[PDB]
Amino acid sequence: VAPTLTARLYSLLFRRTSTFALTIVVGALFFERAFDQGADAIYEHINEGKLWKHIKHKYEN
Amino acid sequence: GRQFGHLTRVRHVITYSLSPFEQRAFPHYFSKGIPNVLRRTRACILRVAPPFVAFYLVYTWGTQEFEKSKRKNPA
Amino acid sequence: EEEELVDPLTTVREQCEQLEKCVKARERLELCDERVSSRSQTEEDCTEELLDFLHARDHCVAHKLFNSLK
Amino acid sequence: SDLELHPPSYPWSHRGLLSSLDHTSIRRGFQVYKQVCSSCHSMDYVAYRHLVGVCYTEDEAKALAEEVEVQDGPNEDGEMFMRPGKLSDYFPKPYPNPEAARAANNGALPPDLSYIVRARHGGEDYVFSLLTGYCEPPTGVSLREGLYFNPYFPGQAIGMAPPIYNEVLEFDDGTPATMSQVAKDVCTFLRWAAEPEHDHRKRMGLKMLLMMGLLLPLVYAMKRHKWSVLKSRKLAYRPPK
Amino acid sequence: HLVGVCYTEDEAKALAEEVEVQDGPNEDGEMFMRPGKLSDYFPKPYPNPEAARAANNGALPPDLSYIVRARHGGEDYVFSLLTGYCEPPTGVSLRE
Amino acid sequence: AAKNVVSQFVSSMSASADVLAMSKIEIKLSDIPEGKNMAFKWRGKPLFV
Amino acid sequence: TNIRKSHPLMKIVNNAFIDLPAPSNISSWWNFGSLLGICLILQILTGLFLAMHYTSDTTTAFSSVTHICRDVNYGWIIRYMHANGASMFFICLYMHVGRGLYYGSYTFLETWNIGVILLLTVMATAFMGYVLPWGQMSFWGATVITNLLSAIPYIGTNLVEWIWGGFSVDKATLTRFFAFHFILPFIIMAIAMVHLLFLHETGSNNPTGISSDVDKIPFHPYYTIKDILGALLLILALMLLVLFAPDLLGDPDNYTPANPLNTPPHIKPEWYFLFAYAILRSIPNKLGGVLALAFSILILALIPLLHTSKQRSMMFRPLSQCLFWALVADLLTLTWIGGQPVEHPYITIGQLASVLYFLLILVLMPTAGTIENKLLKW
Ligand code: HEM
Ligand code: HEM
Ligand code: HEM
Ligand SMILES: COC1=C(OC)C(=O)C(C/C=C(/C)CCC=C(C)C)=C(C)C1=O
Ligand SMILES: COC1=C(OC)C(=O)C(C/C=C(\C)CCC=C(C)C)=C(C)C1=O
Repeated sequence: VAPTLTARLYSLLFRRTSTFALTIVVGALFFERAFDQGADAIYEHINEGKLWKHIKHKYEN
Repeated sequence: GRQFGHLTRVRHVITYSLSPFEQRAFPHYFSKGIPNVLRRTRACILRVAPPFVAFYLVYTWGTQEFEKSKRKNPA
Repeated sequence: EEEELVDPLTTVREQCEQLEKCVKARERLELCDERVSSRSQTEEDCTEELLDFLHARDHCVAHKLFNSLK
Repeated sequence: SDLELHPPSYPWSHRGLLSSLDHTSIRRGFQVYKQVCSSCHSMDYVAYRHLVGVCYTEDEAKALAEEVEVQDGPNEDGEMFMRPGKLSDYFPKPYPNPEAARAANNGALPPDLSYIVRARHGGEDYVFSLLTGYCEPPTGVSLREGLYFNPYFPGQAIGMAPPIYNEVLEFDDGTPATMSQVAKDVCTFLRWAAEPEHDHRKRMGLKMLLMMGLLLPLVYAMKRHKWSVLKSRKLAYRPPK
Repeated sequence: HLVGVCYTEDEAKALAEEVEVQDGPNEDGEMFMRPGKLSDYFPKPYPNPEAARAANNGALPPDLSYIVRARHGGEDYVFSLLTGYCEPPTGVSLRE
Repeated sequence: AAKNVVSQFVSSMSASADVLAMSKIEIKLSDIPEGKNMAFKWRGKPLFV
Repeated sequence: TNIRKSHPLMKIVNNAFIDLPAPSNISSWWNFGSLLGICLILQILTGLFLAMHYTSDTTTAFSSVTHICRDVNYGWIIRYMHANGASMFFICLYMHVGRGLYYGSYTFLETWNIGVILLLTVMATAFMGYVLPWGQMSFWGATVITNLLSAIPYIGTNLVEWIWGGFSVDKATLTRFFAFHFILPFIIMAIAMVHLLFLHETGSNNPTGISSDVDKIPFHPYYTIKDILGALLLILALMLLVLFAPDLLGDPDNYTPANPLNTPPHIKPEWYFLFAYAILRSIPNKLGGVLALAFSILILALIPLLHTSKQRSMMFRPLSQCLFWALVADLLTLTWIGGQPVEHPYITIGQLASVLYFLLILVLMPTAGTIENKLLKW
C-alpha cells in the first residue's frame, strides 16, 4: 500500500501520455477548487473585516 | 552554426553516466551541500565583500554629515 | 472643547510626552525658548528643538496609541 | 523652512503583507469625507457604485447619491437641469475651476483626495500624523493668519485649518468621535480610495506565495532529475602506452 | 487660417475682434469676455446640439467646416440647393 | 496559474464604468401625434415609441 | 531524416533551442538572456492591454490610467505588472551586462555591440514610457531630460524644440512619446533576433572563459528546464513586487497630475538612470555633463579594446575581481547619490565616484590585467 502505490499510478495512468494528460486535466479541475476555497478560508481567518459585516445592513431589502 | 559532430577532436575519454530514474535528484543535499556553499563563500568574500562595505560606510557617514549639517549653534 | 470628551490622544500623550527622551528634549526646548525671549535682533529660532521633542514623543505615541482606539 | 520631521509607524490594521482593510472603518471614514473634507476636497476618481462591494449595500449606496444634485445632460432646449443622484456618478463637487479653491481658502488648493495616501511619502501615516498632530508655533516664527501650524508639513507654513475635532458623526452602532478615532477612519478610508484593489491583491499575493511554495521545489526537482545524468557522470582518461 | 489665404495679419486680427469669446478662468474661478485673438476658432452659434433643434425646430443646420466634402456632389450639391429653391407641386403638403 | 492570468486578461475586455443601464425613461404620449414614429435614447440604444 | 531538423521553420527553432550545443557549465548569470526575453514579451503583452484603454491626450491621460485601475477588470495588475516589469527588465539588463563584463563575453564584438544598441533602445523606450501617465514626475522628468540636448552647440535649441513639437513638453510631446513607445519594443525584438543570430556563430561562453567544444550538451533537456526554473524565479520577484509593494520602486508624486507651473523640490529619474544622473550633475558644465552622461553608457563599446589580460574570464583573476566589485559598489554609490539632492556630502562624493567610474574602467581594470599577466610570467 506504498511501493505498489506509485507503481499503480504509473501502471494505470502515467504509462500512456493519453491518460497522463487526462489525469492532470482532471487533476487541474479538482485542485483548482480545493486550492481556491482552501486558500480563501486562510485569507478569511487572518482577517474578518470584509463582508462578515453584511449580515447587518442587508436582509432589510 | 555549430552542430554536434563538427565541434572539435577528442580522444581516449570515457564517460560513465546513469539514468535519472535510477539516481536521486538531491543526494547528500544538506550533508555535502552546505560545506560547499561555505567553501564557495570563503573563496570569494575577500574579493566581493570589501568594495561593498566601503560603500556601506560611505553611505552611513554620508547621510550623517548631511543631516547633521542642517543644524547650527552660534553665529 | 470646554469639558466632556476623553481624547485617547491627550491621555496617552501625557504619559508619552513625560518620559526620559522627551524630558531632555523639552529641556533644550525651554532652554532655547527662554534665550529667544531674552533678546531683540536675534534669529536662532527654536524650530529644531521642537521637532526633536515631537519625534521622541511621537514614536512612543504610535507604539502605545492604537491599542485602545476602537 | 528647509528643516523637516518624518512620521512614525502606526499599526494600521492593513499594514501586514496579507492584511485586509477594516471595512467598518472605511465607512466612518467615508462619513468623515462626506461632510467635513468634501466641502473643500475633490475626490474626482471615486463613485457611488465603488462603495457597493466595499462597505454599504445596493440600496444604501443609491440613497447616499440621492442626497446631492448633479447637473445632468441637455434635453430638447439645450438646458442643464438637476437630478437626484444615481450610483453611476462620481464625487466631483467642491467647485469648478482650481482658481475657486484659491479665491476661497486663499491662494491654496486642498489637493484632491482620491490619490492622497499614495501621493505623499509616508502613506496614511503622513496624513494621520498631520491631522492629529496639530501644534503651536514656537519662538520667532510668525505666520500669516491663514498659514496655520503643522510640524508634519514642508516648511511648516500650511494653508489648512485643523478640522478634526469638529465632532460630527453618525457612527451608527456606537463609536466615539474623538480626534484620534475620526483620523484612523478617515485615513483607513483614504487608503481604500487611493488603492481600491488593496485587499484582492493580497488575496492573490497569498495564493502567489502558496503556489510558488508548491511550484518552486517541484520545478527544481524536475530540473535536478534531468541534470542527474550530468551531476554523477564519471570521466576516465585512457591514453595509448 | 485666413491669413495665408485671403486677408492680411492686421485685417484677420480685426475680424476676430468683432466678437467675444469667453476666455479662461482667473483668481476667482470666473469666465469673462475677451476681444478676439487670431488663435480662436469660429465655434459660436449655440452650445448643445439640442439648442439648434429648440430653435430651427428638431433640425440642426449641419456644421459647415466639412460640408462640401460630406455631401455627394461637392459645392455643386450645395450651390444647386441654395440657388435652386422652388415651389411644391400637386398633392404634397408640407409642415410650414 | 495559467488559467488565472489568461482569464484575467480575457476579463479585462468586458465591464467598466459600463454598468449604467439606468434610463427607465418616462415618455409623454401627447407629444407623438397619430402616424408618427418618435425615437429616444434608451440605455445607449434607440427606443421607438 | 527527422521533421525538426529538415522543416524550414522548425530548423530555426531546433538550431536555437533544441539541438544547440551549449557549454555544460554555464551558471545562473546565463539565465538573464532568456529572462530578458520573457521581460520583453511581458512588457509587450501587458503593454498592449493597457493600450486598449489608455488615452494619449493630456486631458484624459491620467484619468485613463486611473480608469484602468478602478474600473477595468483586473486593470490594476496589468498596470503594475507593466510598471514593475520595466524595473525587472532593468535588473535583468544590469545582471546581463555585468555578467558579460566579468566573464569576458564581450569578446564576441558584434553580439555585444548589438547588445549596447539593445540597452540604449530599452532605455529610450522606458524613458518615454514613464511620461505617459502625465504625472508630475512624468512631465518634469520629460522636461529635465530632453532639455539636455540643448547643450549641443548651434543645433541644440532647434533639436530640443523639434522633438518637443513646441517650446515645451505639451500636447504634441505626449502623443509623440506614445507612438515611439509603441513601436520601439518591436524594433528591439528584431534586434534581439540579430543579437541571437551573432551569438550563434560561436555559441555561449562559460565561467572559465576557456573553450567548451570539448564538453557541450544539448540545450534540449538541460537549459530548457533551467530557463524554466529561472523564469519562475523572475515571476516570483515581479509578483512579489506587484502584489505586495507596487509603489516601492515608484515615486509618489507621479500620482499628482502634471502641472507646468509646479516644480517639485524632488526631480529625479526612475532608479535605473540614477547612476547616469549622478554622473551628469557631478559636472559643473552644461556640455560636459551631457557629454559625460552619454560617455557613461557608450563606454561599453570601448571595453573590448581595453581587454588586456591573456585570460578571458575573471574566474582565475583575483586582482581583477576586486576591481570589478568596486565597479558594482561604485554603481550603488552613483545611484544612491543620484537619488539625493545636490547639497552637502553628496556633491563631492558623487563627484569623486564619477571620476572613479571612469578611472576604474578606463585605467585601473586594464592596468590590473597587465599586472596579472606579469605575475603569471605571461
Ligand atoms: C478631515 C478632512 C480633511 C482632510 C483629511 C484633509 C487632508 C488634507 C491633506 C492630506 C492636505 C495636503 C497635505 C500636503 O500637501 O502635504 C490638505 C491640504 C489642504 N486642505 Fe485639507 N483636509 C480635510 C478637510 C479640509 C477642510 C475642511 C479644509 C477647509 C478649511 C481644507 C483646506 C485645505 C487646504 C487649504 C489645504 C492646502 C494647504 C496648503 O497647501 O497650503 N481641508 N488637506
Ligand atoms: C533586449 C535586451 C537583450 C536580450 C533580449 C538579450 C538576449 C540574450 C540571450 C538570450 C543570450 C544568450 C543566453 C545568455 O547568456 O544570457 C544573450 C547572451 C549575450 N548578450 Fe544579450 N540580451 C540583451 C541585452 C544585452 C546587452 C545589454 C548586452 C551587453 C551590451 C548583451 C551582450 C550579450 C553577450 C555578450 C552575450 C554573450 C554572453 C555569453 O555567452 O557569455 N545583450 N543575450
Ligand atoms: C509595444 C509594447 C508596449 C506597449 C504597447 C506599451 C504601452 C504602454 C502604455 C499605454 C503606457 C501608459 C499606461 C501606464 O502608464 O500604465 C505604458 C507605461 C510604461 N511602460 Fe510601456 N509599453 C510597451 C513595452 C514597454 C517597454 C519595452 C518598456 C520598457 C521596459 C515599457 C516601460 C513602461 C514604463 C516605465 C511605463 C510608465 C510607468 C507606469 O507603468 O506607469 N513598456 N506603456
Ligand atoms: C528627470 O529625471 C531624469 C530621468 O527620468 C526621466 C532620466 O531618465 C535621466 C537619464 C536618461 C537617459 C536617457 C540618459 C542616457 C543618454 C544617452 C545619450 C545614452 C536623467 C539624467 C534625469 O534627470
Ligand atoms: C546556450 O546559451 C543559451 C542559453 O543558455 C544560457 C539560453 O537560455 C538562451 C535562451 C534564449 C531564448 C529563449 C530566446 C529569447 C529571445 C527572444 C527575442 C524572445 C540562448 C539563446 C542561448 O544561446
